[PDB]
Amino acid sequence: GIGVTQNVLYENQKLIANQFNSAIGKIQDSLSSTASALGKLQDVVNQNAQ
Amino acid sequence: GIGVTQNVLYENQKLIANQFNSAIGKIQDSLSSTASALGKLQDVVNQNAQ
Amino acid sequence: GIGVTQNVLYENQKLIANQFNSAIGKIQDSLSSTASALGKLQDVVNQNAQ
Amino acid sequence: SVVNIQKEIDRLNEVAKNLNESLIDLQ
Amino acid sequence: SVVNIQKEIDRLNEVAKNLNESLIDLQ
Amino acid sequence: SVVNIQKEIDRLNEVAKNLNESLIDLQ
Repeated sequence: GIGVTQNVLYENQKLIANQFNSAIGKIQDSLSSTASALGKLQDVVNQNAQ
Repeated sequence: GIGVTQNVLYENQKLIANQFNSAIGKIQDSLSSTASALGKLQDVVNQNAQ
Repeated sequence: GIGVTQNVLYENQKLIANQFNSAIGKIQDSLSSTASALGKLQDVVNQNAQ
Repeated sequence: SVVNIQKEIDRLNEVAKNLNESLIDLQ
Repeated sequence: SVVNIQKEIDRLNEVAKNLNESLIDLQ
Repeated sequence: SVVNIQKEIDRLNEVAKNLNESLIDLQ
C-alpha cells in the first residue's frame, strides 16, 4: 500500500535521473561539436585574412 | 499524514519534470539557432574564398 | 521506517534538483560563449568582405 | 558577401538568460 | 581556403531533434 | 582582420567535460 506508493515515487526518480543523464550526454556532444565548428571557422577566417 | 508527505514528494517530482522539460525545449531551440548560424557562416566564408 | 524511506526519497530529490541547477548554469555559460564567438565571427567575416 | 546571423545570436543570449526560469527552487 | 563544418552542423540538428527522446513523460 | 574566439572555444570544451560532474549517480 504505502510500499507500493513508495516504489512509484522511487521509479519516477530513476526515470528522471536516467532521462537527465541522457540529455546531458547529448548536450555534451553538442558543445564539443559547437567548439569544433567554431575553431574550424576561426582558422579559415584567419587564413584567408592572411 | 504519510499521505500528505507522499503528496509533497509527488508534487516535487512533477515540478522537477516540468522544469526539466522546459529547459530541454529551450536548449533544443538554442542548438537549432547555433546550427543555423554556423551554416550561414560556412556558406559566406566559402563564398568569399571563391 | 517509513520516515526513513520518505527521507531517502527526499534526499534523492534534493540531489536531482542540485545537479540539474548546476548543469543549467554551465549550459547558460556555454550559450553565452557560443553567442559571443558567433558575433565575433560575424563581425570579422563582414569586415573582411568590405 | 556579408553574413547575417544576428537573429540567432539574439536568441542564444535570450535563452542564456531565460533558462533562469527553468531552475528548480530548492526553497 | 574553404571551411568544412557540415558534420558538426548535422550533429547539432540531430541532437536538437533527438533530445525529444530525453523528455520526461508526465503521463 | 583576424578573429580571436579561443577563450570561447576553450570554455565550451571545458563545460563539455565538466558536465560530467553534474550527472546523477544512480548508485
